[PDB]
Amino acid sequence: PAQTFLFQGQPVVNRPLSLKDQQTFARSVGLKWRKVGRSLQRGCRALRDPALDSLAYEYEREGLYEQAFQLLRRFVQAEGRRATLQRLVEALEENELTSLAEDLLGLTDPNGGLA
Ligand SMILES: *[C@@H]1O[C@H](CO)[C@@H](O)[C@H](O)[C@H]1NC(C)=O
Repeated sequence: PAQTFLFQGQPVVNRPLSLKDQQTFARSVGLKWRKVGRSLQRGCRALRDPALDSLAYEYEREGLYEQAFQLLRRFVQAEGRRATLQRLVEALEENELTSLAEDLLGLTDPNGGLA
């Protein structure tokens, strides 16, 4: 993976997903975890069908927060250090979650508008 990438025309540092990234994602995406998973399926064989249905079977009854957290756990389990901030941010941008992407990248003004 590259050490940097371009986001919104801005250079940002890449890294493996962090615990903080996973918590922030799980706190925010809700039902959109499935659409983000669909985006991640394209570059992650281990998330291809029926893996998202398996995740739902195992965790839907534990709630929306836990399902989203477990999506990223499976991504990291499969890809290791190649499960990067860049790949997650790209999936978020595709799925109309740019504010969340900015949060992960540290670009969000903490005292800005409510998202
Ligand atoms: C993914 O798409 C397939 C085909 O429509 C569907 O059967 C499956 O339940 C979907 N998995 C989800 C939405 O988690």
